[PDB]
Amino acid sequence: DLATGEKQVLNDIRGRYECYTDVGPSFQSMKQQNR
Amino acid sequence: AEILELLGKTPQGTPEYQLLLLQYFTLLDGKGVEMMRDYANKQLIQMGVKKPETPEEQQWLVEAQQAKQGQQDPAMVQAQGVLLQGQAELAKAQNQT
Amino acid sequence: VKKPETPEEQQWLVEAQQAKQGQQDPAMVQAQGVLLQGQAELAKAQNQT
Repeated sequence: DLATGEKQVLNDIRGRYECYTDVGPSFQSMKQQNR
Repeated sequence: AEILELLGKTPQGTPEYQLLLLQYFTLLDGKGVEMMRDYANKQLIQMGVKKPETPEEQQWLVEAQQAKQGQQDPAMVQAQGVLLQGQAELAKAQNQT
Repeated sequence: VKKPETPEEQQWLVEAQQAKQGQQDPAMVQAQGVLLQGQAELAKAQNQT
């Protein structure tokens, strides 16, 4: 399913910055973003 | 951006639709854009362009293509019909003998 | 497209799809017709013998 359970406190992968920073309008919810 | 640059100046026939499909490829996030991207790549590869990235794009795509080419090849029988037209002549040979 | 979330989306949907593909496959008989065209030739063989 590609989603990891990761059962413990404070665990992750250091590869999380692959996302690059950008900005957009003010949107009230993800439902309303995609809408 | 350049996709949009060439969009709208393009004839509403096929070229607008291939560039359009290229837009359907480029999408960001959310289940809707992911599935529209899915059928996007689907038609791209089915039309002989995408050159798949091949994660699932064989079973859901390449195999569907091969199935439709198999549908494009019933026609041994269509090539049979013209022989029945041919050997009705051999019935005229039945008249001969 | 949807790739169902599948709570009820099999019985009310997937099964309806399977029903319409089953409707898409009557055509063994359509492939029969062209053989009757074929073996009328075998009636011409009846003329032969």
